Amino acid sequence: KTIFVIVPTNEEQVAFLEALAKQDELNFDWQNPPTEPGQPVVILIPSDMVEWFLEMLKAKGIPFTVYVEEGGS
Amino acid sequence: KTIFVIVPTNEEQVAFLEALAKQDELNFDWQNPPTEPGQPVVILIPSDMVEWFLEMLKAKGIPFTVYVEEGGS
Repeated sequence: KTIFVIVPTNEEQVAFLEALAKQDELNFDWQNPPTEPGQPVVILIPSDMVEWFLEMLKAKGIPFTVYVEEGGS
Repeated sequence: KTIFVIVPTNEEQVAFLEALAKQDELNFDWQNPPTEPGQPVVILIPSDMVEWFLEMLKAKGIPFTVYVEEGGS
């Protein structure tokens, strides 16, 4: 599992993330919900979805930072 | 700067983490509150406070894992 810390810059991106969090089939683990622009959103992402999510965030212009376990897989 | 995914295993450890989260300390950034045993609690802290923060959790026998920045947008 990789951690993404997302910080949406506007309401469109907050809305995209709320919609996305409705999709249980992605198997994403949302640690807190999106709220407002500039409020960080923490998600634990299965390894096999990180590339999909990178490109998705990249395509939507959504700022983020990725975190991995210290000395892990 | 650095993330801890902390998982309290009894109500005593949940209560301990609730007491910390109650202190509004700058840059100790709790992303979700403690709830119940077995539920992850995620915090973002300055990386220069990792060494003492993990020793404390260890001293207390509270399971955790550390996640470090790997990159971003």
